Amino acid sequence: VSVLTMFRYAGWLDRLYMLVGTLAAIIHGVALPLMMLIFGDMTDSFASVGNVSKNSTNMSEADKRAMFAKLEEEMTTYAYYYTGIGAGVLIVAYIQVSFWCLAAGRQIHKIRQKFFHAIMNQEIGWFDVHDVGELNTRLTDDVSKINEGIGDKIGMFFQAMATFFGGFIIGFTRGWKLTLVILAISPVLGLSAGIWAKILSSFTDKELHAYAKAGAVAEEVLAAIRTVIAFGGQKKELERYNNNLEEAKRLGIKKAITANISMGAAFLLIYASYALAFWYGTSLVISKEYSIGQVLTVFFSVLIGAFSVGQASPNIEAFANARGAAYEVFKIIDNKPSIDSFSKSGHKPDNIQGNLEFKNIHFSYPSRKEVQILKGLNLKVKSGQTVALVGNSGCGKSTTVQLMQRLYDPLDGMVSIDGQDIRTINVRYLREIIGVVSQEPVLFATTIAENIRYGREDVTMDEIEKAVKEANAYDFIMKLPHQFDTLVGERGAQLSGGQKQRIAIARALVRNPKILLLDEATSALDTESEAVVQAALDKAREGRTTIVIAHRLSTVRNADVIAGFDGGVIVEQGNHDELMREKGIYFKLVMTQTLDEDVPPASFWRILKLNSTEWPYFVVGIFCAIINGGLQPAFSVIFSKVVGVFTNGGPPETQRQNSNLFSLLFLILGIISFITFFLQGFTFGKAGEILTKRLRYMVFKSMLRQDVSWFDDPKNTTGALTTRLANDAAQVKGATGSRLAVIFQNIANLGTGIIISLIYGWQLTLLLLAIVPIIAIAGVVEMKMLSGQALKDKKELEGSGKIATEAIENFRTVVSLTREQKFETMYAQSLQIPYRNAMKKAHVFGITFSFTQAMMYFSYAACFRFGAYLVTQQLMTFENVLLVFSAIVFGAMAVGQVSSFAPDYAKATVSASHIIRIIEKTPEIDSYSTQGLKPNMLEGNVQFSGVVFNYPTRPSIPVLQGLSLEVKKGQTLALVGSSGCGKSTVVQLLERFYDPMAGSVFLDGKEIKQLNVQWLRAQLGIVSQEPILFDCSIAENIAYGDNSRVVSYEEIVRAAKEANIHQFIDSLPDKYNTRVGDKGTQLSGGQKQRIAIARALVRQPHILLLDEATSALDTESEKVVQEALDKAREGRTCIVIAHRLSTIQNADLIVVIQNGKVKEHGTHQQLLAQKGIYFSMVSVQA
Repeated sequence: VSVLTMFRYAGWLDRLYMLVGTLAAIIHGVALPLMMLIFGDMTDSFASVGNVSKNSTNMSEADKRAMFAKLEEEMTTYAYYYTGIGAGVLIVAYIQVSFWCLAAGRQIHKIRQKFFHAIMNQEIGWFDVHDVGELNTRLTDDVSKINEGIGDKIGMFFQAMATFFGGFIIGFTRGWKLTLVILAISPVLGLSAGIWAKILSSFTDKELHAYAKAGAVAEEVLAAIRTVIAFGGQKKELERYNNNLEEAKRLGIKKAITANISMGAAFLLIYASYALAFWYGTSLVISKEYSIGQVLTVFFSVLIGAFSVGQASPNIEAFANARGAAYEVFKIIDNKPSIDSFSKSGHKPDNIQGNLEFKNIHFSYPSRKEVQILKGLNLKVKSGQTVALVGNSGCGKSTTVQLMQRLYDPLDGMVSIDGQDIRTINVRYLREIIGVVSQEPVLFATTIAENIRYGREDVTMDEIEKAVKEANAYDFIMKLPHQFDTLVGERGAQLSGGQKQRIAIARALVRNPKILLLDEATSALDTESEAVVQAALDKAREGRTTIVIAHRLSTVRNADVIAGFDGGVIVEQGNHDELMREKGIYFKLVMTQTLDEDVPPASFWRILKLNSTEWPYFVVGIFCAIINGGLQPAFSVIFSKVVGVFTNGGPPETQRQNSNLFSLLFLILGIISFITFFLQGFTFGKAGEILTKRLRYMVFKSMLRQDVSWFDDPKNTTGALTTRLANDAAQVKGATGSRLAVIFQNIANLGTGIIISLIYGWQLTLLLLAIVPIIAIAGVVEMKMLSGQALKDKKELEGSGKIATEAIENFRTVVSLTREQKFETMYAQSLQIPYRNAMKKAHVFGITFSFTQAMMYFSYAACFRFGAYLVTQQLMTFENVLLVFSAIVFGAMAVGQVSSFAPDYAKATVSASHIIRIIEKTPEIDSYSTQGLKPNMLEGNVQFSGVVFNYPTRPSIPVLQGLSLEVKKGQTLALVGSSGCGKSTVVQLLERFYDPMAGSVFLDGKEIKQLNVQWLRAQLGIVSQEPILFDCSIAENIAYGDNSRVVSYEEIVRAAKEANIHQFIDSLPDKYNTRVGDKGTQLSGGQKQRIAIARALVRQPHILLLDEATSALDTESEKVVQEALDKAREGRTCIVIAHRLSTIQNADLIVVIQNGKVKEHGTHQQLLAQKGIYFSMVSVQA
């Protein structure tokens, strides 16, 4: 029902070809086991031939007769085999792909045209509800899924089952025993894969839990970067960040350890079962003689038949996820629930006029529970007149204008256009008789001529001319270049808003409506253009019956009748003078109103260079990958020898050889493969593991040892920094992971395959590699064209989608309604191009897959053809033919693994490129010397002379210009300024966060410019507005080690004693040992600040700095901190920039700073004697 038929709906001839393609899909899937049925038949005769060939040791020429005859007979069969299947698989392939396009093409185009139509046909509803953009976003993403759902995936789906159901048919008929054995190994292989999901999901969350700590430390620190710098607590965060990484790495290796155990064991159970299938498969031959090895190989193919089921599930998942998502929204997608608007029939008034009538209308907006904005209404406006409505709290008048256009059916009552109800008449016609001017105009992106043409489809520029000329819009447009053909670029913001609205009036003027609706058209506009547009409105009035709502009473003066609402409740009606006479609601208002990243530059091999530099030793891991590499072909070699000697060899000795090779297939793989895979995994695993440490180490420290506009004023963000730490280290981990993987398969194929390739007849080698690279490139060139079409497809619908998205985001198109079909008209022409392109890719995708399978039969052809014929012609052998199959599985593991790790090499390379350029850094200030920290430098007399400053934004109009100050030791230097900066900046420059553009600053008289960065920050009293508390023990919070300073219990006691935070310290559990409770969630600012104060006097700075410390606070908290602050200072130099001028009254030197320029400076009463900026500051303080 709703699930399937509509998903597939219509398509009369489409449905017919849909089955033809389906039909063609079956015989395609059927062909593959039939192709493998052939493999047994050729095996059978060749085996019978081999049995007599080893059986000779007497006659020779006899072996030259019959054995070659059968082979020649087989050569006769060979030709009809690849061809019979090849011509078959070629044709039906091109057919099954036409399903992917031709069926999908007409369906989607049918879906698109109705969907795009039904949306505009829902009318009011989208404004009533949902997302109106996020909605039309996902929905168009959903229709994209349909192409994946109704495409050849289904054709592929039937193909798989044909190999599945059709595959097992042949198996069971030719025996029921091997099936069961194969049926027995299915859950076991599913069991091992079950270990995987448990391991992956569990180990991911652990690592996530581990790096979360590393992430959390990086989280607050990078936010607290300004805090840590001043106090120089970097090296502690340094050590911790290494500690969390140490744990995150150990969970990493165990994941790798266990993973390799699973992946290793997973393949064991495959090869063991694979061996077990043969051992019981062989036993039915030697002592039994039922199978000649036909089905034995064929039952293996049933596993290949079983893998198609594994290939089937995604296609089902592709269909189902397409089905479910589409049909549920399909109910919304299609039809026209409508039934308040529609498009059609109804009554056409020819009366060419109508007195507007509103009668007892009770209405509510579709917000449901929201109260009725309008409860009852009575308004009747005579023809030719102009009625004015007004209000206060908002809307309720706007409702009356909205209902008149029948945009909302009233709950009770009726609105009568002319004498008749509005609900009888055709809506399309109604909209045309109603012009509407909204307060905020909108212009579609087109010429001004076209935006008017959107008002009425059939029109000529003469009417366009007369329209604007009467609307006085004909001035700015002429001066404007391109004239009427002038486009409106980048949506609607180009020109003056007043001109925009004026055009909208001209648009409504072409409409020549018999009703005119003005909603606050004059509102939200400059005073000058208002009078201009008003005149246009005035010239748009007097000729047409109208109703106007705005908040400008100047325009209401000339109205014939005014009606009060104030919330939508009707009260007064009549002429202006009559209203003012009442001195009512009207009169009352009148007098009252009188995050992305990744710059382009790449690595270019510097990766492995820096990697090996950071990778101290690992030659055992890769060498282990090599011995495992050459291990793979041995399997392909052993099995080749098994059936090889089984095919060519006599009845004697058959048991031992098969027995000997069977065990060999086990121990060479099962014993060794598990070892080497786990052996390498422990190596390259820990390799990537420790790389994750050193990198993130050498990054975060390279990040912390540099600030300088990467931190102070970056265009970046906290998330952007953390993101860098995550992806980069994770990617390069895969980069190295891709290295060993390739080298592993490299020797596995190139190295060993060649050795095997070398023992061929040298033509067989060439002929084989005349296939594999060609089919590889053929598979590659397909991938390019595939994405090439996919991208080109996305671009075409993009332009169509944008102009589509343009329409739905603009809901005002429905008030004119002229463009309803007109918009869908352009979309049709817009959608017409991908349609032909869909037809175009039908042929393109059709030929690609066809050619892909065309190389398949050609491969098996040349394999057995040349394996027969000339080789059959002279010295036909059991070898070199199965070695071809060996070279194939090497060609299969090459493309599969290499192309898989190809994009892994990509994102890593890019991510590595970022992390490399970042780690180069620009260390700037770390240690050096620059000064000797003289014993006479304690003092604290701070000099400022001719200091100018700007934070690193060049044309930012620097806040400091021509600034000079001075402060004596042991006294408070007060500071006060307007807002923002120059307050804060002064304190910042003393931290030497940024060296000023010009001038100099001195502390003992020594040059800060030439002073050591560290020691300058060794004595500082910095206290911010809202102090950031690191999550840790408050005791460890109270004491932040400046350099060597150990946590001192007796000291932090004095800290608490002075900071008056000892109150909380006295009581409460754990006392000093109390954690902040998840980012200090249990404490308020006053408490936090006391601790910050305690942090300051621990260091015992000779210089204290208070940046708006008491700015956020209240009541006793303000006084108790001030008590601490006052007691914190007066022993040493301090600078307070605080905005509290009531508590500044005790200060030694108060300084008035005007935007970089100190205006007045001196003691309070002295400045108080003066007048200027400062006295005003106190005057405004009240």
